[PDB]
Amino acid sequence: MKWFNTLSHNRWLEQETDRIFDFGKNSVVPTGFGWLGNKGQIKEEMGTHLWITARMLHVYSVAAAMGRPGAYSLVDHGIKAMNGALRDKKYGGWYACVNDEGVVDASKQGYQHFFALLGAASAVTTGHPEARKLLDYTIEIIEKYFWSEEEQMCLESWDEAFSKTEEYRGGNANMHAVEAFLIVYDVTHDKKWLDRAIRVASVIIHDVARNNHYRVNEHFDTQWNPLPDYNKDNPAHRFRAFGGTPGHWIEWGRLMLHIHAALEARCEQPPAWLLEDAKGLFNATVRDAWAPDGADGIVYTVDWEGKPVVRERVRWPIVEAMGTAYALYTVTGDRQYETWYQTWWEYCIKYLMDYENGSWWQELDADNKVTTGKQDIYHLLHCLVIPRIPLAPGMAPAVAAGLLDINAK
Amino acid sequence: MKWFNTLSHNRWLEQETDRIFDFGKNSVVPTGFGWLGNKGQIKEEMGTHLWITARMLHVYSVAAAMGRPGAYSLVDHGIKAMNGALRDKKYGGWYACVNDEGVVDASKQGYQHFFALLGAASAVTTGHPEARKLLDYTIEIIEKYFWSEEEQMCLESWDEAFSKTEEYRGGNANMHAVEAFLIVYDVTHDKKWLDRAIRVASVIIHDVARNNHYRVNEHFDTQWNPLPDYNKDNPAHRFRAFGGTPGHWIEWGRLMLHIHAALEARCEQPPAWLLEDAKGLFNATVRDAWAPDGADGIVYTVDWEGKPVVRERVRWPIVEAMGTAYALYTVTGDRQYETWYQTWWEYCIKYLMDYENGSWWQELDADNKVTTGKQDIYHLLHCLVIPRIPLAPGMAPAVAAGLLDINAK
Amino acid sequence: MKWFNTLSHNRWLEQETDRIFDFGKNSVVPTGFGWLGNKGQIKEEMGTHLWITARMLHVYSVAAAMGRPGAYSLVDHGIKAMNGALRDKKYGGWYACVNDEGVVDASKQGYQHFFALLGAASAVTTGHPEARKLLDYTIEIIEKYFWSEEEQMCLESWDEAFSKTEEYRGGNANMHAVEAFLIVYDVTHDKKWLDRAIRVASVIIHDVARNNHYRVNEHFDTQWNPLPDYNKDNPAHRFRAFGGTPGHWIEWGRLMLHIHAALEARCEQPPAWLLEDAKGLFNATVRDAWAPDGADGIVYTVDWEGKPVVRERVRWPIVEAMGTAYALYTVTGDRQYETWYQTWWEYCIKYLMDYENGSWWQELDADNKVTTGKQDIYHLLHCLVIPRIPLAPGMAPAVAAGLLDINAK
Amino acid sequence: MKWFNTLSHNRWLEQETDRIFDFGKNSVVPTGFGWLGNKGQIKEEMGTHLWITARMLHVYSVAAAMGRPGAYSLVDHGIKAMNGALRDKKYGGWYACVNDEGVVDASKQGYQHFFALLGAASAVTTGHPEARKLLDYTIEIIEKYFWSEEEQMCLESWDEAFSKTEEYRGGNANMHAVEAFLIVYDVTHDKKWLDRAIRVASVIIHDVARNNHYRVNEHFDTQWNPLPDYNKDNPAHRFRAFGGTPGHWIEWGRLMLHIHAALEARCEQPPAWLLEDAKGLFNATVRDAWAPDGADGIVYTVDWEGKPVVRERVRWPIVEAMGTAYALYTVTGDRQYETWYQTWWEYCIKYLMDYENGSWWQELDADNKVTTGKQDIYHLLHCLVIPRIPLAPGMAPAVAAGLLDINAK
Amino acid sequence: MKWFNTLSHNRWLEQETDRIFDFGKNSVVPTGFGWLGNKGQIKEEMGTHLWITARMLHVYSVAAAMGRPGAYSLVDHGIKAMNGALRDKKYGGWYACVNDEGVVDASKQGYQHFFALLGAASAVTTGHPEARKLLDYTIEIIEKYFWSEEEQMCLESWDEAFSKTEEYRGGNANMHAVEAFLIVYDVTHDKKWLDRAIRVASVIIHDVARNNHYRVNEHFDTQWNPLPDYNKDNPAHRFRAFGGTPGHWIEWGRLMLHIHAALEARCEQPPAWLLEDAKGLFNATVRDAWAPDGADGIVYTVDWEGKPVVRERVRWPIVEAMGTAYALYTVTGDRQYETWYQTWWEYCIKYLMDYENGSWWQELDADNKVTTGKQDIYHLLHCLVIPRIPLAPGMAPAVAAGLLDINAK
Repeated sequence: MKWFNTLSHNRWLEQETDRIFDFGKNSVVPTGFGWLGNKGQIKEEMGTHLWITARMLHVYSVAAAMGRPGAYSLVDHGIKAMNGALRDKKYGGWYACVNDEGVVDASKQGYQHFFALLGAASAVTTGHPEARKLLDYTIEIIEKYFWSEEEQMCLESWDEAFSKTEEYRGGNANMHAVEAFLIVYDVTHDKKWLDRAIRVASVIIHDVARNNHYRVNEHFDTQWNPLPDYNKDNPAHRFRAFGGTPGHWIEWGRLMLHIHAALEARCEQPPAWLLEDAKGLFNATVRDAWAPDGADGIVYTVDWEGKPVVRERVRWPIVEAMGTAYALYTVTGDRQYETWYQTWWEYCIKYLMDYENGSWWQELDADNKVTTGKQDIYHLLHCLVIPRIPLAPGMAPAVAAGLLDINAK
Repeated sequence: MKWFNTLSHNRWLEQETDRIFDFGKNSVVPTGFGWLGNKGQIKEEMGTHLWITARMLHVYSVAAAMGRPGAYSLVDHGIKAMNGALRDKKYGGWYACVNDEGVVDASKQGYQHFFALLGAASAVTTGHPEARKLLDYTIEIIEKYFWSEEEQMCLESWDEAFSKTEEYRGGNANMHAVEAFLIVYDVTHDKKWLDRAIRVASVIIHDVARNNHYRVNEHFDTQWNPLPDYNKDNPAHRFRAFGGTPGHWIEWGRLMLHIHAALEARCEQPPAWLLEDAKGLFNATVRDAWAPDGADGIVYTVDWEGKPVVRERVRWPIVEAMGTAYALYTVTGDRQYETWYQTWWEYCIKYLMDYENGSWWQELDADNKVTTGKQDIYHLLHCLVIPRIPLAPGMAPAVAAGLLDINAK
Repeated sequence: MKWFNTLSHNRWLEQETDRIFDFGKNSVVPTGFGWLGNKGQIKEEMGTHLWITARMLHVYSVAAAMGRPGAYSLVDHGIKAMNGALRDKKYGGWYACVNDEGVVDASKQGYQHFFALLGAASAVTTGHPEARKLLDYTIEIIEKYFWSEEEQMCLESWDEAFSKTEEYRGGNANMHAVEAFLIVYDVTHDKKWLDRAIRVASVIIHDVARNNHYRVNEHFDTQWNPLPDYNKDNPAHRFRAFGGTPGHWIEWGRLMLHIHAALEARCEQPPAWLLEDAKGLFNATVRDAWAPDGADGIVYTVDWEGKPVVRERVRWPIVEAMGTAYALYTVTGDRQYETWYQTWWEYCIKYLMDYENGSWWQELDADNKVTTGKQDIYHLLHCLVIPRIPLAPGMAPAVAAGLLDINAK
Repeated sequence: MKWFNTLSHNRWLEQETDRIFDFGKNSVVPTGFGWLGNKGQIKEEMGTHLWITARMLHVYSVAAAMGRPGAYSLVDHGIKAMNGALRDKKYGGWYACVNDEGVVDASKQGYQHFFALLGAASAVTTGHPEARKLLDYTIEIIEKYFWSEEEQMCLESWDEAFSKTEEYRGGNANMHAVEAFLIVYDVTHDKKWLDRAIRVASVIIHDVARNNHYRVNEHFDTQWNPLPDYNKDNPAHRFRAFGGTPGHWIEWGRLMLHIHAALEARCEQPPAWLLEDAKGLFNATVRDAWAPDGADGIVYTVDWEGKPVVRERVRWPIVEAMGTAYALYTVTGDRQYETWYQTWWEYCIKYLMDYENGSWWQELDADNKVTTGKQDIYHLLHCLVIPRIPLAPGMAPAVAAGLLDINAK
Repeated sequence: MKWFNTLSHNRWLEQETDRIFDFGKNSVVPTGFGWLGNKGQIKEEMGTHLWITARMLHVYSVAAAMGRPGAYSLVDHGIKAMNGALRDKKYGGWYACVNDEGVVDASKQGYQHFFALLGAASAVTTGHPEARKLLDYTIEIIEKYFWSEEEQMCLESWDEAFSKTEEYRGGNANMHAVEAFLIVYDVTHDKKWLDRAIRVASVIIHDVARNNHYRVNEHFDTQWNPLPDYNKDNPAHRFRAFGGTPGHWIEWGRLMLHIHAALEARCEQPPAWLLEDAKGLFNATVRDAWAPDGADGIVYTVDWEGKPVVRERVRWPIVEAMGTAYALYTVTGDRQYETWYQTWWEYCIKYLMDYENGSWWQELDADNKVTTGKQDIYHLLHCLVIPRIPLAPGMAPAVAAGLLDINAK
């Protein structure tokens, strides 16, 4: 079967993309974007998280570019939210969480700020009068507290008043910085942002993952020395879980291809290691996490031997795997990648998609049974929109440039 | 943010267009098309109006051209209805309104007869075997009692037996004559109809509106002298309301652009005043009618000072403003026209579109809150289909010639 | 074997079209366009014919629309000539022939005035600021001296002062009137021009030719009674040759299809006889004129039993046949017409095309051997340009409309 | 640098193709196609060769499908030639060579009969009424004398009377049989022709060449035992030269991909070795024959250690190399193949193309200097037309199915 | 009459482009590219100029991206030249002129070094392995001797040893710097190059020309004080001619739009003055230099009152006018820019194109008659290639990105 670049498949994707945009509409709250439950209803107690608000701003910037009435207004709501109670106008940056009664979590977290940077860069492709203003501010905050000058890497987090940064370095914060850097690069054509992106990846993927059977090490100390046994005493705990999470490996793979595509787009040969490492990460993910325990699906975490630790099938990992499959196919033409893409779509519609209550299920059993909400729709664009556009420039910029389906027939 | 000429946006417009065709299918009644309420149910006390019946015939001629099974049948039903109880087999033309018991209103109104002309001209593009026959007849009636020889303008109304014509001349009847003449021109290529169209436009818009800050004067006496104070002592009355109706100003602009496009299509440099006046009318509309009273939306009427009189936001004015925004953009390429188009679509999906009960709401108060049917869908094609085809030839002809999305990517 | 609607074949045609445009550029003389000899050199002795000048005006309006620089400058030269020496400043119309000295032939030829009409209408598609004026002026004298209001047919010729019209009616003058009318109709949309075309064809073809085995009777008396034995005394004499000339039969066919397309372009069902008779004329042409004397080629004239009279293979007859073959194919879809088109192209490049001295040969003996200049290129566009555009609107209008290769893949 | 699938490069190719089609038009003689010299003149002493006549039949079948007037005529001339003098009315098959005086060479050569098969199969795509007949007749002769049912391979040659077949087997005869089998299969869909191509390829390439460092072994004995030292005492002594000729290795590669594409075209996964070996043959060609003696170019002959024997640069070897580079690129997506294609195109216009005297030079010395006709143009289509069409169906079938430039933008 | 974005017109441009590419192929010499004469022969006495070699390297990078074999070989020759004789191995940079015996002119001219930067940057789009190397090296020399860090403008020239810069500042050097910066920026995305372009243009155009009736002031002293009376004593002297040079005015306009396009390509709204000033420079060009002395054409120099000084008609000024006309049309949509483009194309084919001896004439007298070689083809790509691609990225980059005819139908 041939799906990639076929107008028939892409139309199915767009139709699913609309069902997804619709689901996100209800997250709208005075202070930003709320946390949606299993039936698309707001879960008041969760409040307004910075990362969710940043992601929604990003998601609706893409919907606005696709010509959907109402999306721009959500982009506008997101920009107002990023200029409201979420912003710490005394110390700078944004609180991790707030609600209609005040600040819930005042910490300043890197990954959530890089998501703010992404939302800002994507919002800019809509042409919204305040977008460029939000991005400029975000860049200042990022270059002041999250992009280490001496380390040339991303910091993890700080206390509310930016008095002390956490003595830890993580891969997820750096990966999403890579992600946001790509779009910032697209809306400024200032190579500094792409340089940082490749720098971060060379350190975490090219120097460490590559020497670890492509199993990405997530935890590091202040000197950026790996801490492989981090949380080994409690491997089941999900926060900064022990070992590697295949979901991130495969994400890192697509992002490097985006970097790969950007260099070529400006007639600059990409270092061969971008594609080599993307291939290895995809391979590592399939090797250790795909249907390794007697059932299909991608497990959540694996140890340093490649053996599954957290066997739950969280939604985003397989969603990202499809995005990467598409990315590798686009670069290599190797049809094996499309086979995986399709194999995973089969899985997704059979166990994840929820037409009854809306959107997709968030987490499943090791037997793929729904487990005892659905606060994200951001990852879904990576398997719904990404396979419809080129790897360069980034998604929002690509859809805004009108590159949707340009390679399909 | 680009929407115009993008297949992604146009796919959205078509999906909305189908939801609209669906909504109107219930209007079907023995004698023609009924009056649909807020839930899409027929309000039988309203009976069968000539204007509504004529409009539906027009709408479904476009639906048939778009390849929707069933549309042709409604077209067939319309043609037969225009040949039945609605037609005055004794004096000629059509009764303004009828029902099962008989004639509800026997007056012969110009604007409604011109819609009859539009409906017939649009039916002709479906190829229906009785369409040409219906057009020829409508033309006889029009050239006999509604297009004045000595005036070279259109009459307003006559009593049932055509013994006495009303001693009044209105812009609305003449505006729809222009609208109708354009399509008649497209299906006969007899310049006479385009000559008449530009003629009434030079009189009502180029000569009077143009020197009245582009605020169109609607009421005139038998000598075509404007009656600016018509209904001044009752500014609120809807029928022949005092002052100007921005919704009509904006309509006249698009129609004049259709004329402009018609002249270019046949290698004839269009008189520059067509574009100039279209710009002025559009500008006058945003100037006085858009968000003038502390809230968004296009007010209904304004005085000769540009001050709002009737502040309710009726659905069709902003709908037409969008069609015109498309027309001006298409001719001038000025992106500002697109921004207005988007501003208005954002407003429409937020306060006008009714996904719950169907179609769009009909009227909102000055605060954009619904007030209390939905008897029309004809205006909606001007913001759903028009943005997908060139300005020449007319809508039905263009869709029938297969020009849908001809310029999109 | 497929050629029609194939980009590859069409590219070949365009490339040959350019070779043809080039050749004609050398005919430029102060008073208009000269008579090119067998090597593209001007034959001063021939002077400046009205028909040659008007044809070139038409030819370069097409080249101009094709984006070839210099073409518009020739169009300009043509409009100045039509306003200079060739134009009778005392009686109106144009002298049949002139030169740097004075008027060589002062008679007012009907067919040359219709070529004047065609030339002006084609010039109008270029947008030249003086073309619309020349057309308007040409229409006046045409409706004044060549389009008989009482006959509803075209006259043959007048003396210089327009005091006496010839007591003769010919098919050639009327056919070119139809050719010119189509285009005039395309740039004005005055129904009458098409009605007139329809009327002329219905008399000369549907009434006479049809009842004459589809062999067109060329000569008539003032009351349109056919003179079948006109010049029977000198069958060889070419000026108003005896019998019928297949070349004209096939042209008529294509012109009726252009009328056919015109009618459908405005959503009108064309009377059946147009296609019927087109097919009849094409069948007769191949039946009596193709390879009827031991060698390939289309003979010049035939007697009323279909037997060849003047056997020389002149250039324009087979050129036209190819054009009509395309027209019939476009309407019927019958692949046999394409086989003929291909059969005739092979004959042409083998016997008519002259890459050596330029352009195409003008005439060959019954053995297809060259004999004795090359004063025309107008006909060549009917096998070179026509096959790349739809039948409606006319050639010049259709190319200026951007329809070149619209149906080719 | 991107060339493949770009309309700009393909336009250059077509324009160069036409120059080649033109050069070959002069080879026409009463008995078929003659031998053209360094200036496109016929070298009558060479007579009418079977292989030359068949190739031209094949070539102009492609030109005819490309819409070039005159091509079909040559195709017709070719078919009549295959039914004329060249055909042995007594014993069947075709003489190796004839001229106006009689049979110059009455031997029945295999490779020449396979070119006959090819020429007929390509002719079939033009739809010439006599083409199918010639193909069936050619098939009978092939299955009766050249396709060994017991050997499941192709014979080399027979005496005029088909009494004794040469006790020798060669790679070239079998390669061209594979070439012709591809097209015969495309116009018959008789599975056996493709099964035979695969069979032949699996022996000569997968069984032999593969175990010989991918250097094709050309000479075999009656039982197919390789004769590596065949004519080793007669090195440069042309006609069955000693060692391997890279040009052929590279042709085998392309033909195997054609087989590969054919299998996929009917939803059948092709044997892995087809592609693997094609890559192997390409590698060996560049490894041994490309720029191996101090200058650029592909040497004609090499020994079993990869050392150049005959160092002259013949034209076709590098031309085929370009065709295979494209083939390998279309299948693998590896840009390295396009780079080679480009470096070879650079070599060609610099040393082989002869715009001065026409077409391309035939052979150059080891310093790339012209030596001393131009009897062929058939090979050229492999670097001029092949890069514009997919690998399946074959060339002629593909151009006739209208696939020219289908994958280019 | 429309030509812009029509495949037919663009095919005519490409075909003429090839004629120009061919003419320059003979300028090849050992040390680079030579001076071509009125017959395309090398004027060996002129030697090998840096600017010429730099331009050619740039021109063939474009031809190479267009799929023309041979082009890449010239790009390679160009790069080896920039690394050979022309390069001053002792002091760095490149001599203004050399020949096979040695250095003819050891001076280091600014505008020529900026052409070096251009050629190098365009060379990078081919992917030539040594192109990036050349660009980097060129950037070093530019940032060290020609881009004043202190002035934020470009220097004019230095002595062979880079020990003293000329106490003069000029517009031409800084303009070609802007031209080169656009492309360097396209193949690096180092914001500074576009910022420098903006900077340079804001000084020379927005501050000076804008306040000088949009007449560009060429000459400045060391502190950038305008020297409007420079060479006023000998107005006819060609070197640093007195007054303004319209040709340059119009080039500046186009370059500013390339900047406009770049800014938008990265979702950034460009300063309004870029387009405002482009319109201004274009208007002034037409106002003062087009047909101001009794004959059509663009004069070479004009004084501070707009009166013509040097009336000779040089080739490049009008060539750039056509290029800018296209640019303004692409951004404004104003059809009047297309009329000028067409008006200028008619002039060109009539008086400048030389089909007889090749390429175009270099200069004409005030009556448009040829005077007295043809050492350039670089300017011609601006009226032949530019109108076939968007304004961003630059020409070499855009063609290599495969955007040729992207907007044409």
